[PDB]
Amino acid sequence: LGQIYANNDKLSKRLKKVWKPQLFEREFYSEILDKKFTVTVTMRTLDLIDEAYGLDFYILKTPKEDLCSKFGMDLKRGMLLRLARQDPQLHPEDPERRAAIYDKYKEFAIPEEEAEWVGLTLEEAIEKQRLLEEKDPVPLFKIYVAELIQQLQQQALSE
Amino acid sequence: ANFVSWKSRTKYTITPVKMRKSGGRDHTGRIRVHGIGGGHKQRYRMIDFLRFRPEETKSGPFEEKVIQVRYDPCRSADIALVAGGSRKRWIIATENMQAGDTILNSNHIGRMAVAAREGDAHPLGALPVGTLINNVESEPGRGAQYIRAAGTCGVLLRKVNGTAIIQLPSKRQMQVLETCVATVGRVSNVDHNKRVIGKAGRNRWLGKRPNSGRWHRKGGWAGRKIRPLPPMKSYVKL
RNA sequence: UAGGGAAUAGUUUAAAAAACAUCUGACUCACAUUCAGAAGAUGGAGGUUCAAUUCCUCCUUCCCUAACCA
RNA sequence: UCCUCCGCAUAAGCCUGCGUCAGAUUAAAAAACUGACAAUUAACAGCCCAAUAUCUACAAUCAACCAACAAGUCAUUAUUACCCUCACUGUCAACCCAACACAGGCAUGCUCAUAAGGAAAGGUUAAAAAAAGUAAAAGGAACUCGGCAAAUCUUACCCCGCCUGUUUACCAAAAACAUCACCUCUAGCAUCACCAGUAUUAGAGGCACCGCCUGCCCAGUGACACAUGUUUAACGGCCGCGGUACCCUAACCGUGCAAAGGUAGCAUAAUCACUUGUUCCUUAAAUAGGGACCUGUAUGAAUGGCUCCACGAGGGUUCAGCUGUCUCUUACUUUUAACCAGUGAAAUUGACCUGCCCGUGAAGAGGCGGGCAUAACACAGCAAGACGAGAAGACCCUAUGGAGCUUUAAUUUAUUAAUGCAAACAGUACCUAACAAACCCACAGGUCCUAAACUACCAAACCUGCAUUAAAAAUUUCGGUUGGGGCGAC
RNA sequence: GCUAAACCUAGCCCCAAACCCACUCCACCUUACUACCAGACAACCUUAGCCAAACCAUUUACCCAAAUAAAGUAUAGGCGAUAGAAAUUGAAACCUGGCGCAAUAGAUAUAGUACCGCAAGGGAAAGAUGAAAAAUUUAACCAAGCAUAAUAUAGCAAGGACUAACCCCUAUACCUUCUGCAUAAUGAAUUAACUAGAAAUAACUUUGCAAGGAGAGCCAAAGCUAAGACCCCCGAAACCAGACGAGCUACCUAAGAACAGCUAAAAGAGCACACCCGUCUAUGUAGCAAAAUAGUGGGAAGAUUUAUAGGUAGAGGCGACAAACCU
Ligand SMILES: C[NH+](C)c1cc(NC(=O)CNC(C)(C)C)c(O)c2c1C[C@H]1C[C@H]3[C@H]([NH+](C)C)C(O)=C(C(N)=O)C(=O)[C@@]3(O)C(O)=C1C2=O
Ligand SMILES: [K+]
Ligand SMILES: [K+]
Ligand SMILES: [K+]
Ligand SMILES: [K+]
Ligand SMILES: [K+]
Ligand SMILES: [K+]
Ligand SMILES: [K+]
Ligand SMILES: [K+]
Ligand SMILES: [K+]
Ligand SMILES: [K+]
Ligand SMILES: [Mg+2]
Ligand SMILES: [Mg+2]
Ligand SMILES: [Mg+2]
Ligand SMILES: [Mg+2]
Ligand SMILES: [Mg+2]
Ligand SMILES: [Mg+2]
Ligand SMILES: [Mg+2]
Ligand SMILES: [Mg+2]
Ligand SMILES: [Mg+2]
Ligand SMILES: [Mg+2]
Ligand SMILES: [Mg+2]
Ligand SMILES: [Mg+2]
Ligand SMILES: [Mg+2]
Ligand SMILES: [Mg+2]
Ligand SMILES: [Mg+2]
Ligand SMILES: [Mg+2]
Ligand SMILES: [Mg+2]
Ligand SMILES: [Mg+2]
Ligand SMILES: [Mg+2]
Ligand SMILES: [Mg+2]
Ligand SMILES: [Mg+2]
Ligand SMILES: [Mg+2]
Ligand SMILES: [Mg+2]
Ligand SMILES: [Mg+2]
Ligand SMILES: [Mg+2]
Ligand SMILES: [Mg+2]
Ligand SMILES: [Mg+2]
Ligand SMILES: [Mg+2]
Ligand SMILES: [Mg+2]
Ligand SMILES: [Mg+2]
Ligand SMILES: [Mg+2]
Ligand SMILES: [Mg+2]
Ligand SMILES: [Mg+2]
Ligand SMILES: [Mg+2]
Ligand SMILES: [Mg+2]
Ligand SMILES: [Mg+2]
Ligand SMILES: [Mg+2]
Ligand SMILES: [Mg+2]
Ligand SMILES: [Mg+2]
Ligand SMILES: [Mg+2]
Ligand SMILES: [Mg+2]
Repeated sequence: LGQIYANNDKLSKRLKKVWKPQLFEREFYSEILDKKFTVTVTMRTLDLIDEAYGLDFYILKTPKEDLCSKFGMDLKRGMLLRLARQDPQLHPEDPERRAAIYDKYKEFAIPEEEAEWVGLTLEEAIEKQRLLEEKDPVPLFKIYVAELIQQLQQQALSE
Repeated sequence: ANFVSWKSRTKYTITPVKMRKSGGRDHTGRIRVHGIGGGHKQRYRMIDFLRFRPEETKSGPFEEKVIQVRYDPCRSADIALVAGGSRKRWIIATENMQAGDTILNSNHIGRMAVAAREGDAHPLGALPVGTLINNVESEPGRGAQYIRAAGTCGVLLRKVNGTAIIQLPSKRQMQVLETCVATVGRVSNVDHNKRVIGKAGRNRWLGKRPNSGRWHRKGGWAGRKIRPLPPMKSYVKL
């Protein structure tokens, strides 16, 4: 979203101008996820995926601010979780092939704890955090029956 | 704002359905077409424009009896209630269609053309060249969109290469596949264009609002323009 | 009242020609047409310019437009 | 005694807003004021339905007979599911929208005439002027811009518009707009307008029923075709200069110019140089009106021309009558008025102890000069002055002040459409010079001054980026001088 | 002597410091504040313009993360108006204070209430004894306006006077605006309160230090540091952005309602009520009324009139074009 001077002359009228990218619908296969995706892309994305030697490399290498898509960051979290877990759901019947994929991408492996939070928006993260912390309250009946026993137990040992 | 099209019913009936006026507004509530508004209330009678529509468990040519020919507020032509088997439907009446007639709905094309009786529906390939036809479709099974107004007809001009050339009421030629169905004869109410509105108020009865009083100076578009007939429109794919 | 334009053979148009009118002849019984000859004007006055049909300035003359707001 | 619009209900609105008691004191004068306490009770009304499929051509009008078009408000069945029974809310009033206890606005039913609902006069006097009425001698439009208003209850016509209709709420109702009719333009088609339509259609416009017509012009400008072009019921336009029958005029003559040279009609007026033309009607008298003629600075054909029925709160002319319009006013009634009592506004106002005449003066003095007049103060009238009041003149000019509108004003194409190109993506390629010199098989046949290189449309109606042309718009300005400005001139 | 007058609190202002705010039982996104049914609707997207440039058309400062300094320098710009860095440099922690207001001030605030507006929105006014009111009996005197107490030839209202108020003589209000105003040019009933000159450059004056000055930076060929001293108020028609508006009115949608009698009978026919409209006259003109009343009118089965709910929204709508109507 910008402006332009008509006929590239500052003394002419200043006009609003929007340059939009040329978008193509193409399909892409993920080795780690063993899935085909129909993604809207630019010609640039296709040039970047080539320079990365594939979609898995492109998603795994490119950082958040250069992917510029929540979908790319979900693909990353997805790929990263299979690598962190060595997930056997990838080609369940081909352990040899499955290990060739995971070795190919061994550079990007991170702990599963960290991979779960990769790409989450702040609002997603809080919901993830709120759900992890969602626990039913403990009835005070159980809490006091523990204090009583421990209170009776300590009294017995002393004498 | 909250405009909802009346054309919401999904099953064919012959019961006249209530329709809602638009006033020439679109769904935004804004005037889209000027000069529409008011008029007598009307009910819509669903016209079946697919003449060769065999019943659910039936197939092939079939006949129908004309039960009634009556007035239609929603179009300039007349409509005929026909009954065949266990089904009734509204169709466009032809010039001389009357109660008690029997009409033929056929999809058969033979080496020899049939004798074209008014009110019968045949594929274009089955008709003699020069027959007067109405209620034409552009693709086989699409349903009649052409030659539907009162007193109208087209002419079968040629039958070449499994296609039929016809002349539209506007005199422009139109090419379709020979399996397209048409009805023989002219649409009913042949004297419809001789009607005299008579007084301004009768145009209000028909749902027309008066023209703007604003004066417009005529521009280059005005004045007689003698241009050739457009080239034949083809709906055939090679 | 105030601005603009225009005055070319008798006529009407050109840029000093043309068609008429006129004059002379031929053709005709005669006339007309036609044919062949001939003459015929740059509004007047005032300039300049190497040279004034496009240029003056004025007069004389005819036209055109404008003459509005309270 | 008088009035009667009314009134009573429902709806909507409003929300305790003339019940009681106790207070104060009741109201544009003398409780609807304050505080307490009461109060409208459901049958009327509101608040409603288990599912899925399926059904539903035949108006209404006393619905019969007839006759219509603008073609219409009222309907199920099948099979499952289904024991449970009167909750909740409105219910008052002298009421609401109009700043008000406002002559306004306000839907339906019923009565209207009333069974219901109300009081025009605070008391007096009975001047002007003013308002609203009634009556009026003789005359009867002499009034006046006009018969406005009144009275009476008429005739004939002219213009314009055909007609009913529509409009500037709050200065214009009209001749303006629409309109039946006629014609021009665009469009071959569906699932949100047009339209559940389909060229006898549907959109954009002109003009204005009907009758008689609607002439000529495509050069220019626009549209369309963009191959010579087509198109006026598109924008528009539709000739001169000389001469010839006494004059007038020119059937006629000469020459020139244009795309065509204004045709048919019509013309002393919604139209008007002279002009109040001229003539015939009309009056005693006509710058009026009618009929004609003259003929058009600048009449004229769907920017419609010319007639004509009917119609009009349109503009104009008129017979008869009618009358206070007038000659020429008068009389009476009510209102207002004036006086008494109650209540009690507004604009306005430098201060005022606020005369006249002449003169003067920022050019029209109560106020200055010179004269003249002159105890003081209420009330009623009047409208000559106070350049009276009201609204920082709507005229006119000025302001490098606005704004609306229109364009061939300048700037621009963001947007929109079309087009090209590039991007994306089909998806496969050998297709235009034979000429027999003793050498040539009984045939599908060798050579000489000719036996060659040899991508097809870039690969769709999309989307992006670039240009290009349009349409629609947007932003901004509209110099000065000037014996006011404009115009002219500078 | 009335009406009045007077008051000192309520609170408020600017800083500092410190990082605030929940259910309170029941109700509340449907017509909010409404115990209790089959759904799926979902957020993001450059401000513009006034104004300055004495028009206007490119352009015209707007905290963006340390005071100072570099520097109004580099640079940008119808190279105009104006705009304008960076490198580099690197001062300071002690909340409870005030040469702030004191009822027309200070918050709009006693309250976002009353009141006004359909809505968005706009938006007030005011109190005052005393230790005790379970002491109601103790003070003056003060604006305009009045009252006590109208008035006596003559004149900007006074002045000079005078024994004497007046009589005599002299004397053309004021402000603004103008060549020039008693002007019959502007404004002003009057009282009270409120209500309008803000700062650089250079210079000057008065100190300090002085070839130096200055508490880094900046100036210096008597400079340099410091100080003093200086440039108003109210007013358009507009322009743009985002909201709110169709309970009026224009047009439309859904579904209603009304239209007596008489004539004629095909009905946008006639007469004529209810009803709708508004031709003409008079009245009224701060009205009864921010468009009415009386009479007279036009239409009144229709392109009629009208109740209800809904729709279209300002670069817009709507329009039988009147540039109509859109509270
Ligand atoms: C002053 N002249 C130019 C003139 C003026 C007017 N009218 C006006 O100027 C009106 N002006 C207003 C609009 C009122 C401001 C005019 O109205 C006229 C005329 C011209 C005459 C010429 C007449 C002439 N004859 C008959 C004396 C004549 O020969 C012709 C002719 N065409 O050749 C006429 O038509 C003539 O009769 C005529 O009509 C004239 C005007 O109408
Ligand atoms: K009228
Ligand atoms: K006349
Ligand atoms: K005459
Ligand atoms: K009329
Ligand atoms: K007077
Ligand atoms: K003068
Ligand atoms: K300006
Ligand atoms: K004066
Ligand atoms: K003056
Ligand atoms: K004045
Ligand atoms: Mg039309
Ligand atoms: Mg029109
Ligand atoms: Mg007279
Ligand atoms: Mg007279
Ligand atoms: Mg009258
Ligand atoms: Mg006309
Ligand atoms: Mg009006
Ligand atoms: Mg009206
Ligand atoms: Mg007005
Ligand atoms: Mg009127
Ligand atoms: Mg008209
Ligand atoms: Mg006609
Ligand atoms: Mg014509
Ligand atoms: Mg003629
Ligand atoms: Mg006449
Ligand atoms: Mg004239
Ligand atoms: Mg004339
Ligand atoms: Mg003309
Ligand atoms: Mg025309
Ligand atoms: Mg008629
Ligand atoms: Mg009428
Ligand atoms: Mg008349
Ligand atoms: Mg008479
Ligand atoms: Mg006067
Ligand atoms: Mg005055
Ligand atoms: Mg003024
Ligand atoms: Mg300006
Ligand atoms: Mg401006
Ligand atoms: Mg200029
Ligand atoms: Mg000037
Ligand atoms: Mg002048
Ligand atoms: Mg000029
Ligand atoms: Mg002056
Ligand atoms: Mg004065
Ligand atoms: Mg003045
Ligand atoms: Mg005054
Ligand atoms: Mg601007
Ligand atoms: Mg009538
Ligand atoms: Mg209307
Ligand atoms: Mg108009
Ligand atoms: Mg106008």
